[PDB]
Amino acid sequence: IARVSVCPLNVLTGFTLFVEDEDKNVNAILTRSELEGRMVVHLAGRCAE
Amino acid sequence: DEVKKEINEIIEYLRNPALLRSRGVARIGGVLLAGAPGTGKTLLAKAIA
Amino acid sequence: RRPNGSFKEDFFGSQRDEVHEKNQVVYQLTRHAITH
Amino acid sequence: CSEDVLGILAERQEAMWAGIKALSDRKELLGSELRDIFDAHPAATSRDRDARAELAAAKLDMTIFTEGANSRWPYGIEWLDDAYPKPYWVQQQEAEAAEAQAKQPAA
Amino acid sequence: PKRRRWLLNNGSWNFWFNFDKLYSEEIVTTWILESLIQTYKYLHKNTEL
Amino acid sequence: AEFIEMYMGLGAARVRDLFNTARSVAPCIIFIDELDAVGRQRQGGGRSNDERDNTVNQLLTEMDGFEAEQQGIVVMGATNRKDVLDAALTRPGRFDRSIEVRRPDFQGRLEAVKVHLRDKPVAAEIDYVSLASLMGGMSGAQIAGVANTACFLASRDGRSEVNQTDLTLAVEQAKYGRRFVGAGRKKRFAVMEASIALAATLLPAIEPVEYATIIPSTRSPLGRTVLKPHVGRYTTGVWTYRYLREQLLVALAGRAGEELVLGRDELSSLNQHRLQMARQVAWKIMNSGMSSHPDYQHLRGLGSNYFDGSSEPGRFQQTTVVMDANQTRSEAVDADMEVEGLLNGGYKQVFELLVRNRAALDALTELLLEREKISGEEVVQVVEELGHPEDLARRAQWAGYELL
Amino acid sequence: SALIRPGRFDRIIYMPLPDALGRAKIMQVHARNKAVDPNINWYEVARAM
Amino acid sequence: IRMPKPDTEGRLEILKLHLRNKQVAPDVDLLQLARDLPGLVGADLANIVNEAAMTAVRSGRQQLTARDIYAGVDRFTQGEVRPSLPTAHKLPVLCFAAKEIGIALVAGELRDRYGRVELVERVSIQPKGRAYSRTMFQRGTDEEYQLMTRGRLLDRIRLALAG
Repeated sequence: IARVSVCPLNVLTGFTLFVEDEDKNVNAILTRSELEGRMVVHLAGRCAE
Repeated sequence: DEVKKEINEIIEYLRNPALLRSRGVARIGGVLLAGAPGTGKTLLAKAIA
Repeated sequence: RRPNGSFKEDFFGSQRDEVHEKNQVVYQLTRHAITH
Repeated sequence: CSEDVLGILAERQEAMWAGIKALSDRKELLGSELRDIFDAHPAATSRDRDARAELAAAKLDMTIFTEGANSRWPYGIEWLDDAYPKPYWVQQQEAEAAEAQAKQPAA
Repeated sequence: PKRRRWLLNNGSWNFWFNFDKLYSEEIVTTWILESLIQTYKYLHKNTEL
Repeated sequence: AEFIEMYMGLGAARVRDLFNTARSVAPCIIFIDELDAVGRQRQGGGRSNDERDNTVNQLLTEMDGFEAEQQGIVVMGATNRKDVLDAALTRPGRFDRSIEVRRPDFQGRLEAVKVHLRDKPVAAEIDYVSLASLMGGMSGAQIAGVANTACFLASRDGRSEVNQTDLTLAVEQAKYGRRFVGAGRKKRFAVMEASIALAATLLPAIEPVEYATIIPSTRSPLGRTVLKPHVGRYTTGVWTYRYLREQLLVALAGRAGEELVLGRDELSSLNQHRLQMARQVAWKIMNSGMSSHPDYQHLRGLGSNYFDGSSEPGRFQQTTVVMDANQTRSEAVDADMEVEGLLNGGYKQVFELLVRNRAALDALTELLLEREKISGEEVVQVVEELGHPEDLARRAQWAGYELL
Repeated sequence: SALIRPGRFDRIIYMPLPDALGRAKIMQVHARNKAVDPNINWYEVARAM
Repeated sequence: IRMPKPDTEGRLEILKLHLRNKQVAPDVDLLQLARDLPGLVGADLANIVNEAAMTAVRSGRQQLTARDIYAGVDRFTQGEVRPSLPTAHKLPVLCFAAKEIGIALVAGELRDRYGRVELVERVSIQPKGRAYSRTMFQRGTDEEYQLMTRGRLLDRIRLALAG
């Protein structure tokens, strides 16, 4: 995580900026663990609300 | 790495043509610069010039 | 907008492409849809 | 085909790791060097416990719907007789099978 | 070009998907009725005005 | 083609000067070739329709025009199709007579074979009726070409003229053309054509064989077996139901024999089009009111028929529309089940047939491999001396019947 | 396919896209004239770009 | 007079011509090489040869080796060379190398059972053009590619899944 923010440009959504490394999966690889983690992180907001 | 270890050749040919003109390497009549859009290859060009 | 298609290898069978470049396109397309 | 391939690969694990280790260094190989590397590591002569576990994990759970007892009219679909009237040729099949199997005890 | 997605014609008539119309219609109907009824109940006490 | 010019307004100039010289040297005859490429119907179209149209307009005012005439000069034109030209040109008063030039008939070829060798050296042992009935279907230019080719082959042979035997080869290579085929792909050809021949000879409702070859031509990448055309059906259209069943068997015989001889794991992609042909037959049987479903048997097709004209005067193409308003959703399942029963029971039947007659099959394929092309009498003799007794009995029972 | 024949254009050289350090250097120089806070950790800012 | 691209023989003759003046090792097979470039017209072979030659003369040697002609074919068949794969993490090279060695190992095991599969020729994980890895095969005579039997298509399917 680089910068968490709320109400950018007055829109009614947040914005989390993610720093990622281009040399762990060189623009081409997707493993299963990573996809499941992404799913969990994308449902977390609704679940906390 | 490899592009410079190769363009030392064009450096030497643009230094003194008579040395490698008849030495055995054919005349360097044209070089191509490939990359992404806006890579700023022209900069590198200046360096050799 | 100045103007990919899979309808060419499905019905006309062109397949004018090495398998390696097609595989690379598939990898990058999935990763780009999912993580960008 | 998937089961066949996965059964091939989960016998030559040593050869595959030898090949990966060799290719990581030189980033290039010719088919003859590859062939001799694979030859240096022949497959196992017999199967111990670990080999059996790997071979057993070399199966799939892919469901094949029309298999065996599901080769006839419902075809293993459960909601089919609440969506479609039974065709005519299905009725003929059922009739001939009923009479044949009723001739089974009398034959 | 026939329709291939028959699913039920035994106690209703259904096609593949459409597993969300009963719910949506119940919601729409109940909400419109409740709004009309609250309007009626307010105006019922302000007839001289 | 001399009137085709992309400048502004010179086509009408050329028409005008041509017609003025013709009027000056009257009487005359004005022949215009390539008419089909300028006098097509006028339209909006592209920008050529601004000038190409204008050109034609000039024409429309010379043959009829004002001045009521010039002399009565005769004008004729070479076109391939009268329907492509517009109604203004081909109307009476601008083209009164319309005559046709077809390919040479039996008499036309009979006299063009000799008239093309009057100025050509040739021997005495020739029967022109043989070549007149032997190359029906070629154009006159092609007769000139085959004569040229026979003369040139004589040149390359050292003799000056040709007998029958070599100009026959010249015409046959002008028909089927003159590639290397391996020895493993050649036995596949042999086996499949031998199985087709054996089937077509042993089923009583199919015409006798004409010749069988395994030499691929320029357009067909495998061998061919040809049946003798039955003029009855071809002129009337009385194709019965018995014939369609046998034709299904004959369409699947190739794959049946391939899998029987070369084992199952050698099935090739040489029967892709014979599988499409068998599908055609099996779906026509259903679309023609010949099913055995009681709801379909002698009552219905599959849907609604619409015809549309092809690229010829008397040609039509059929089309069936099937919707929910004529097929009930469990008659679709029945149609599939029945067609598939036809296809696969037919495969099994022809397979057991070819099994019962293995000796004749192998004799035929050996003969085809050693001769590369055979005639129907050889096939008939082999099958008659080697086939199964029950099949020969079934074949001889229905021997004389004109139509089945 | 014409200008590629031997002698005319015989060598193609590839310029890749920059990396964290490359982007850091690139943005350091384009800012020498602008007004910029001195304590900018250019590497970290290039990590998220 | 209409003449299209040359056949395997049309190709062998051209590369015999352009490589007549130069010299080649005994092992470098010009027949198999001319068989593995179906679709080139004359001058592309000249480009291949001259690029192999400049690669070899930069190599401090003069005799063309297999690697050199292979480099030339790849500079035109595939594309220009590109920076190698990062080695900071195990994941990238492990994955791509496992892809290559799986294709190669499965091909070798199939060919030793039925005989229809080709021979694997070259395995590389050097980025080149738009791909990152390559398993190359020895192409056969065109007589072998006029048909497609059943077992041959089964083998194609298995080789597609193996990686």
